[PDB]
Amino acid sequence: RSLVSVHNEWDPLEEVIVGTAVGARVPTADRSVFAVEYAGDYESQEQIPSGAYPDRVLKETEEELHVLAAELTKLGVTVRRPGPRDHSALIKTPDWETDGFHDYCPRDGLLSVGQTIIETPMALRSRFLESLAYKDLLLEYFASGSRWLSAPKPRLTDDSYAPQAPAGERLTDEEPVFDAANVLRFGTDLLYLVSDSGNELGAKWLQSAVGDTYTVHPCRKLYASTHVDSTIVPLRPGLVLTNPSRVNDENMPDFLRSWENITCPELVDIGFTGDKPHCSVWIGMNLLVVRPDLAVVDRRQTALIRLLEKHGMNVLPLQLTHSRTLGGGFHCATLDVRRTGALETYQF
Amino acid sequence: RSLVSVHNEWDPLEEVIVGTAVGARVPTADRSVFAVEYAGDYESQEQIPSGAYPDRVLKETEEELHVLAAELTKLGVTVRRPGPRDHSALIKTPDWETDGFHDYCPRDGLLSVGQTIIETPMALRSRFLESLAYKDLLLEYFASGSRWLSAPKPRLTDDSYAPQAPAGERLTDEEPVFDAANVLRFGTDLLYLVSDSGNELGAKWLQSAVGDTYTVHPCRKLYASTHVDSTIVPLRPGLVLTNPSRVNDENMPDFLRSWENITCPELVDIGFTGDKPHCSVWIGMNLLVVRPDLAVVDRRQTALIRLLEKHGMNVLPLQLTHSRTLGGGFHCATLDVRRTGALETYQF
Repeated sequence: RSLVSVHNEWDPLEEVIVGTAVGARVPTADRSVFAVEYAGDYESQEQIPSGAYPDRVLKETEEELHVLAAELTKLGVTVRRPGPRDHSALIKTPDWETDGFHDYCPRDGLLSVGQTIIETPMALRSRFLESLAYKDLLLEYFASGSRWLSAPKPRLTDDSYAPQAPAGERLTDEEPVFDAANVLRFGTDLLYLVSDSGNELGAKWLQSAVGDTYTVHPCRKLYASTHVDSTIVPLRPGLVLTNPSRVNDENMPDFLRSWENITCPELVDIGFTGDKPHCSVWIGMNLLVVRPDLAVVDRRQTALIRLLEKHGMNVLPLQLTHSRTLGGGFHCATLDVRRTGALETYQF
Repeated sequence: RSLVSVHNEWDPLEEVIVGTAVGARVPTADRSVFAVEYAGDYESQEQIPSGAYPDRVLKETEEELHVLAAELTKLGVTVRRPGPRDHSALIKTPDWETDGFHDYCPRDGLLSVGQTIIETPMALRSRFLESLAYKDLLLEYFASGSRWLSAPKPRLTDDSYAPQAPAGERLTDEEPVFDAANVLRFGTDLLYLVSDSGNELGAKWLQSAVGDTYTVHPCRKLYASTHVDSTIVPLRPGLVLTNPSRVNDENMPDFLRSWENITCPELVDIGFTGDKPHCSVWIGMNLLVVRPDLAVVDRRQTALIRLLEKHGMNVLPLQLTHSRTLGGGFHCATLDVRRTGALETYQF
């Protein structure tokens, strides 16, 4: 009886992983971090604000983070947190050198598709050994019958990046690279956004690793530059929330065309602490569905909670203050390893 | 029509990978290299002879290596060679730091079980990014329909090693670790030698990655301390060559008990250049079967060539002079990516 059993984004959550803010940082300046994350706000990679986030943001989001875990426990969910890791410790391969990121977004490079966990081949050199903080959880999952796979570790030479190109095109297609957060899971159907943090070869590879049961749907016309997370948010079978500045009627994936679609209201601008914000105001949409009638939304998105309730979706409004600074909402900041339920196909 | 299709050790070779001696070195002294390779000849890891092998050995084996590629080409096999890589370039993770090994033994950390290639989780930190020299080949294989997987990259902390234990017990069982060269492939049945370069969890993991079709047979009573390569040598279905100092009648794996077994004659001691030899005289047995009736054997093993011919096995005797120095025979120094044939079960 594997501990990892999960087929979609909305069934009744049994066990999740939450994630800390403890040594969060901005890696050293570098082609890849520049090309995938900051080459739209800064003139050159040497202007990226490398360094550790201010203590105030890590303190405050760590207590917010404690509340999330607390309430999910109250709801009956089993909460697991990351192991300790130094993010300033250097990582160095024959081709390049860097420091680490943070362990605030477990969603990003760990993908759970059934009884299997896949360590994806992340676009950023700093996240080269992303799963190191989770070795003990994984090991336990493994010893319980969960299948545990990894994608080949990428070369990630200068040629895989294209700072100067237009957005959603600065990640070349030389090898399978993709963050897990570029994939969304609707049972058999797997949606894969091809953008600045995941190429075509990555979805080529994603398909072979999960096999014929599932069908990977790569998308290159949505305007997400990086993760699908705050662009398409499924809520229960047959109802999906979309980002109106990005997805439209000529956009929408084909297997989702039958689901009823509710357009997100324009969000409140929670602030940002910095020079330039790290995330678009659309992390307001980064919600986490607990069961088909329960979802966690930031309590300042009163337009958004209203709407969700109008469609018979009860909310539990918690708050993540530094979301635009660290770039992570409830979904980015969690990883669901088991939801009660079975494997099905939602095309109506 | 994937370029990677191979079910066993002896069917008719179509495409192989050969491998250079170009920048071969002995890594910097370190717990893992000491525990898995030198802790039976040296008093402590600080005595290991780190450094680049003498030019004479690399020059001479590289021309010998040119002849091997030349003759297999003559036989109609497609020969591919590794890419260029600096082995002195440092590799550094949060836990440790090192320089690389060599790209002379493609067999060791790349496993081809059907249409799939598995980058195994190598026991030595210097071989942490073993597959980097092969990125372009694998990329091509990948783009051709071959399934391309990797085992989770190991933490490989001080806890996974046990210098002071008896041989075949200095690699603890904390996480799936195992070199591909610890596995031997007889179609459905996969023999996995559990020893100093591969644990029980590695075979636990190996089973999950390949699935129910195959059955992994872990072995802890053969006396190989590292690789199964020069201990059990299948030659054609129903005939296996065994190492008499290691395997016997109370040893032999159960699915092999029906195959007829021929005992290896005592070999010629080709020399070693160094202080202490790097491989046992039994690399004389590291032969490479090209087809069921053709095998490549070092031409100084005249007892062995005779015997093989006695059992209707034709040999093509080439020579690898520095085999006890670099530790690689014809099998260690090659990687077969495709043999003409199909998937079967040889239990008679």
